[PDB]
Amino acid sequence: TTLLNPYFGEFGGMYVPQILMPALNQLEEAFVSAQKDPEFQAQFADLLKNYAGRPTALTKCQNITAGTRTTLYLKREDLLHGGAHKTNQVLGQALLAKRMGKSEIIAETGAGAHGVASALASALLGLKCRIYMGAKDVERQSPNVFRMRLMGAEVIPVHSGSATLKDACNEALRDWSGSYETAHYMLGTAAGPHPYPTIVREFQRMIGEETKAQILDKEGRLPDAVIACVGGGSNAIGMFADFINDTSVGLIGVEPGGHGIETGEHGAPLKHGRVGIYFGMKAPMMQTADGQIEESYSISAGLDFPSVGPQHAYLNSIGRADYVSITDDEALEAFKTLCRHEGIIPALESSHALAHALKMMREQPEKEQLLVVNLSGRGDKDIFTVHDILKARGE
Amino acid sequence: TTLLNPYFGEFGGMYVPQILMPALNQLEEAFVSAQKDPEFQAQFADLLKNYAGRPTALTKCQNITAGTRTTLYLKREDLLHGGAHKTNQVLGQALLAKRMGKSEIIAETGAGAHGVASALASALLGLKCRIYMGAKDVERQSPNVFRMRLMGAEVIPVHSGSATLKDACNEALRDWSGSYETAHYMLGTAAGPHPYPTIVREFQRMIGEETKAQILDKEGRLPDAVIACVGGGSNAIGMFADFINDTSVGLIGVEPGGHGIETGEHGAPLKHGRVGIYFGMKAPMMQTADGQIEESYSISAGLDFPSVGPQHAYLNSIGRADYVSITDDEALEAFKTLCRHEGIIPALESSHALAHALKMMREQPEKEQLLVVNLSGRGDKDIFTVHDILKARGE
Amino acid sequence: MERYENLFAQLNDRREGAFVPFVTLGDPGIEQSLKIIDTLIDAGADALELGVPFSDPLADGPTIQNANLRAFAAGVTPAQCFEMLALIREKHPTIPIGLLMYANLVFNNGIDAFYARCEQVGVDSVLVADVPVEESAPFRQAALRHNIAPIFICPPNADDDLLRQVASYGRGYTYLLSRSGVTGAENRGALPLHHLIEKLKEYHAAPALQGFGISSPEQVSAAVRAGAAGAISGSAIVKIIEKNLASPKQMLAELRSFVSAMKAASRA
Amino acid sequence: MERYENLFAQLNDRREGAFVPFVTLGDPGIEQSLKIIDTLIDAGADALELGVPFSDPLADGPTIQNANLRAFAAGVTPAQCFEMLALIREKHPTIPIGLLMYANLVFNNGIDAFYARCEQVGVDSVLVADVPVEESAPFRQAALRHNIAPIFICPPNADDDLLRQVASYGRGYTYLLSRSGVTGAENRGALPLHHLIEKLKEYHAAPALQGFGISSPEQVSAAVRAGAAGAISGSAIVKIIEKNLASPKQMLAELRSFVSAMKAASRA
Ligand SMILES: Cc1ncc(COP(=O)(O)O)c(C/N=C(\CNc2ccccc2O)C(=O)O)c1O
Ligand SMILES: Cc1ncc(COP(=O)(O)O)c(C/N=C(\CNc2ccccc2O)C(=O)O)c1O
Ligand SMILES: O=P(O)(O)OCCNS(=O)(=O)c1ccc(OC(F)(F)F)cc1
Ligand SMILES: O=P(O)(O)OCCNS(=O)(=O)c1ccc(OC(F)(F)F)cc1
Ligand SMILES: [Cl-]
Ligand SMILES: [Cl-]
Ligand SMILES: [Cl-]
Ligand SMILES: [Cl-]
Ligand SMILES: [Cl-]
Ligand SMILES: [Cl-]
Ligand SMILES: [Cl-]
Ligand SMILES: [Cl-]
Ligand SMILES: [Cl-]
Ligand SMILES: [Cl-]
Ligand SMILES: [Cl-]
Ligand SMILES: [Cl-]
Ligand SMILES: [Cl-]
Ligand SMILES: [Cl-]
Ligand SMILES: [Cl-]
Ligand SMILES: [Cl-]
Ligand SMILES: [Cl-]
Ligand SMILES: [Cl-]
Ligand SMILES: [Cl-]
Ligand SMILES: [Cl-]
Ligand SMILES: [Cl-]
Ligand SMILES: [Cl-]
Ligand SMILES: [Cl-]
Ligand SMILES: [Cl-]
Ligand SMILES: [Cl-]
Ligand SMILES: [Cl-]
Ligand SMILES: [Cl-]
Ligand SMILES: [Cl-]
Ligand SMILES: [Cl-]
Ligand SMILES: [Cl-]
Ligand SMILES: [Cl-]
Ligand SMILES: [Cl-]
Ligand SMILES: [Cs+]
Ligand SMILES: [Cs+]
Ligand SMILES: [Cs+]
Ligand SMILES: [Cs+]
Ligand SMILES: [Cs+]
Ligand SMILES: [Cs+]
Repeated sequence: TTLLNPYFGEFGGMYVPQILMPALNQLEEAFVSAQKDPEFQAQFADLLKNYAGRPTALTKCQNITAGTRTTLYLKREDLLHGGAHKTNQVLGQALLAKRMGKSEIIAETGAGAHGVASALASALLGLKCRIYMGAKDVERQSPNVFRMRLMGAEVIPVHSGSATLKDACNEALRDWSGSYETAHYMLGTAAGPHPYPTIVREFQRMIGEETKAQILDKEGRLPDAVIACVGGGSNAIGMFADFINDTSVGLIGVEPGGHGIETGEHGAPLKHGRVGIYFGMKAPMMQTADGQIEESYSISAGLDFPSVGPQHAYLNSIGRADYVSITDDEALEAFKTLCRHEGIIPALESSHALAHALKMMREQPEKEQLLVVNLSGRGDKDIFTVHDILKARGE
Repeated sequence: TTLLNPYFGEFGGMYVPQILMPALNQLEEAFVSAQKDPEFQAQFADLLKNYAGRPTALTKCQNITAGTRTTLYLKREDLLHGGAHKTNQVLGQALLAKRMGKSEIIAETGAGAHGVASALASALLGLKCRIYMGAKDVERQSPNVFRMRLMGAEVIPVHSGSATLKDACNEALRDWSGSYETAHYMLGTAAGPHPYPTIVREFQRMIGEETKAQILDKEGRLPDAVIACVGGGSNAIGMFADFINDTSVGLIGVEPGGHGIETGEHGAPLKHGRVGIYFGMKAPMMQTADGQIEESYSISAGLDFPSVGPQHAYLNSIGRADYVSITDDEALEAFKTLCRHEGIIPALESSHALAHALKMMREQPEKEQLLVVNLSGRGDKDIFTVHDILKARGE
Repeated sequence: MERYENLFAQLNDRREGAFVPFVTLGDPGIEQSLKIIDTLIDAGADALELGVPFSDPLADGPTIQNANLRAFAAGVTPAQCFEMLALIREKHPTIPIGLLMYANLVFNNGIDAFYARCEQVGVDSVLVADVPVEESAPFRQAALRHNIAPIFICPPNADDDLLRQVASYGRGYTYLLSRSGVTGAENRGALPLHHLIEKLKEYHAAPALQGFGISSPEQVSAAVRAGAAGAISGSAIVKIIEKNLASPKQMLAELRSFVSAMKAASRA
Repeated sequence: MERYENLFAQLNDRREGAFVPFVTLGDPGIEQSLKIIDTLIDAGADALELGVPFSDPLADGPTIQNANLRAFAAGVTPAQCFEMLALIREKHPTIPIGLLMYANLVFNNGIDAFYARCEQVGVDSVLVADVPVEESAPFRQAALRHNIAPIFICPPNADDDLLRQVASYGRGYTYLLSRSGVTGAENRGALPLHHLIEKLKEYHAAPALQGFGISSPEQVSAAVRAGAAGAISGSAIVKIIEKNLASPKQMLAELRSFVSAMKAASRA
């Protein structure tokens, strides 16, 4: 029994060990209660505005669309405190943790952005925070490990499996299953068991709300499409949510194509996987013929996850949202292009969304289109990775 | 002959080789013209809001003042695009460069924050940017070198002298003296020859303006004091300017005390130097008995400069503003304290201002005081330096 | 069939509890796994709980994680596990065989088809670790259609509604969780479970086996004394495999003595 | 005194231009510097321009930057430079001596006191590199009070107002800048300066010496042919010091031949 619908069509649900159901039910109840509580809402609003820096800018990028009929705006989640959109929902979930009397936080991270957001919110609000991070991601996103430790969070390297995000998720869930009385699992994306896909969307939806208001103010109309990268689904559903009922507005999610879909080394289960049950949810999975969960791959640690949140699978199934992929190389070009021509250093994750927008423009340069890319984070964490890549290319 | 007063009392002026006077006069004229030009103002406003992310939050920090009668707010220049207040005036000066038909930018940097700001503004606005940076600062603020190069700026290591900020300034000025027809010198602080101290203040004054409005909204009165670190003077004068005529409001600037004033290894000329002529201005200098300019020292590359802007020297002389110092160790403690208790990672520069505010609180804990610290930047650039220090301490 | 029903009736007559070992099928290889399982039975196991190697066993701690990995290193697939189950049932006609599954392996090629295959090879029960009661409908329906007992978990944090559901929906045995957390011999359950055991009996639930953290004969006796019908032990058994990889002979000897001792504890 | 006035009157009578070398005082040491300066004079220098080592010489390129550093390595101070100037004037009663100063060294112990010291030791002019006309009042006033010629710069980018000011305020000689930029032999001035030379003459300015980038006899002749009263050469001279640090004898020989050749170029 739940208060809210755990499914989006066939996708979603609560596929966790029985032991964890009371924790999920408690979380759902606290969320429903909080959503009706003006004091909770005011506290949340206060943190978003005065601590995190909302609303974020919507930047019109002129140089990179020159000579085309594309007008491109970037929603600047890269300017949020912490440096990524991850901060928004962490503030809301930390307040739920406190509401439920939890004193500890467990989080997974890949890009380290969610880890950093979890650590900063825990420092501010008086929670003891432990982060699971794949050992591969520890190296390729190291700036973030430094940040987390300085803010007093415990960072636990995970060497199992691919030593990336999936493996960190696994460990976080294992931990929670034995510590849920005292620890809240601050899941970092719009995926996992209900009620997380719902909560994460509702605590990210200000992205799209602000975008809509900003676009109307500047352009007097809605965008033709909004475009976001999809790792687990949070920044994209945060951008999409307020536009779902505006049927003229394209919703485009960009999965990582890695070394190319045909190589099998990608993170694009929504379009190239098949429905399975893992990480608490029924959702598209990269899986073997036999039903073993595969390892994903992306140059971007934050998109390196072999599944996807269920609301995205649903929105795809009904044709409301469209999903595409962008390779490592395409994302790297978009990264370089934004740095050099707009003076903005984007996260490699967000660079996937940008790459698709640039493709939309370049493929049809005389098509009039008003586009918004969710610039989900800044790329400080990626500057060393990108350096090493460009160096090996002799650039 | 000038349009504007080049002096603040005895301090300031235009002590450059004759060759550079037309460049200074042209810059002054363009500034005076721009300040009266609604189109310039609107373009500048547009960039500050929609590109840089202004206005910045004013955050009330609760944990770190618990048990005292200090209320402490942080003005969040760390959330500005680029990660420091340096971005504000760079946008204005880049627009002046364009107004004057310059196609190239020269900048010095120490912390790399001004370098990054110069590079990003040049990428956006179509200028070819070259940055001088001391070789010591290249290492201790390396994240910034990566950022500048990705945005297409040329970064030139300076090995001369102390291989720090002073030396970079020297090289930038030498360069400008032979390239001023095509290159604008985008000086990174409220110092140097007129009209730079005036321009930099006017292009930073939104800091204090916003602070005043925010404090009034939240507290219904002005702050007892506003507190800022002083490297060359820009973030501090940006905070101070709008409060100068509010005589009840304390203006406190914090110079780096380095290893301690008594060691001579500091960057505190305003309080521990004496008036001299260097870097285009008559201003307090760290100098030998013989009148040679000394080398400064600070753990923080951005404060490691042996002089200070003339308006600060003036405001000190008349008693309108008070100047103090904070040592490397005091700044490190403030850094750690903010990370752990507010979940904000501050620049080591800004940490000097915070340290003084914490001292004001701790020394007199039952004194009722409403304080604002200008949190001039984020400390991403410093995380490696701080790690290495804490590691060597066995922390 | 009625393998559990017959076992518990026989056990009740001898006034004894069940000892039920867990191992991963194909750990550390198919042939050695088959020998291990024969040794468990010869040493006095009353039933088996058998894990199919899964890529991401989220209810398992390191010991059994490593069992899964060893099986995968030997190239063990679900198909080969079904071949093994056929060979085990062929040798041992009466022993109840329960599978420990993760959902994706059951869902992968169709839920109904999975249970149909279990029936074909002579499996008696299926426990799907990451399917709570709330999601159980298609699993339990398919199980019952194919004469497989659906195994439900009664956690220490079970309320009355959950006891009633588990009592109604389950067959074969009720799984009584020692404690929160994941599998492992290093963490023993700290909560007394007598109240849950009595409630299950009142609601006519399948007989209860206690599992998680059971690593010593004393804990086996205590479960039985507390009113449970027996106990399951996994990590403790798997540890003996892991310790003796290089000596298959000493592996079997040590498994025999351990199982013997654990089983003897169920006799009073 | 009137050392410049006498020099230019003598030069005009011989229909020739001045050749004026620059060196840094105390580069590469006090004793060697004194010998270098005697060699410059013996080889035909008409006047001297002498730099006092300064920590931050912002109008100087690498060659002269390095001269400053060498002097500092030898521990040379402004006080020791004044001692040297006394020794030079003691040997050479008639040669005009101009200092190249940076502002802080003049301001440091009081502007008036600085010029008083210059007068005491027998210096004829002072050029303060980082003081434009706009800031010059206390410097030029103190210079004139102590019978020192204040040297003003006429840049290539000079407007009419600046020509008039430089003509009025200056004494001794007018410094005619070859080009923008800093000192150095590697960058030769590209602008013709004949228009500025004529305007200075019309406004009765002190005679003009061209400086910056003058490294060859041809450039000396060209300055004189263009109507200037002579030329200054610094980096070219200092390069010979730098090249010959390890051979003081070959240093002096090479300085002699260079200065001889440069001076000969001023004769037509
Ligand atoms: C700037 C930026 N932009 C986009 C993304 C993509 O994540 P999305 O917006 O949720 O789709 C990330 C994801 N980053 C991860 C992965 N986070 C993550 C991903 C999947 C499962 C669990 C996770 O913690 C992290 O741990 O920070 C990001 O940092
Ligand atoms: C975050 C932050 N906070 C405060 C400061 C202090 O500089 P202030 O606010 O101007 O006093 C810096 C100064 N940083 C320098 C030095 N900039 C600099 C300093 C002195 C002379 C020339 C310079 O370019 C840079 O080059 O970025 C900073 O980064
Ligand atoms: O002795 P231990 O601690 O290794 O435990 C052995 C357990 N092996 S098992 O197949 O019974 C078993 C039973 C239930 C499990 O998860 C669930 F409770 F969520 F369903 C996992 C394994
Ligand atoms: O031959 P070069 O290129 O080395 O030039 C030698 C110049 N030495 S100097 O003392 O005349 C001299 C004259 C003026 C200077 O700066 C100023 F113009 F700003 F005032 C600097 C040095
Ligand atoms: Cl739905
Ligand atoms: Cl359903
Ligand atoms: Cl609640
Ligand atoms: Cl609400
Ligand atoms: Cl630490
Ligand atoms: Cl781990
Ligand atoms: Cl808005
Ligand atoms: Cl509305
Ligand atoms: Cl409009
Ligand atoms: Cl559309
Ligand atoms: Cl549409
Ligand atoms: Cl599909
Ligand atoms: Cl695609
Ligand atoms: Cl004033
Ligand atoms: Cl004055
Ligand atoms: Cl203008
Ligand atoms: Cl204005
Ligand atoms: Cl590059
Ligand atoms: Cl250089
Ligand atoms: Cl405001
Ligand atoms: Cl007002
Ligand atoms: Cl108020
Ligand atoms: Cl006050
Ligand atoms: Cl006051
Ligand atoms: Cl003083
Ligand atoms: Cl002090
Ligand atoms: Cl695992
Ligand atoms: Cl492997
Ligand atoms: Cl546990
Ligand atoms: Cl220098
Ligand atoms: Cl040295
Ligand atoms: Cl030049
Ligand atoms: Cs366009
Ligand atoms: Cs993904
Ligand atoms: Cs307080
Ligand atoms: Cs300073
Ligand atoms: Cs039953
Ligand atoms: Cs004159």
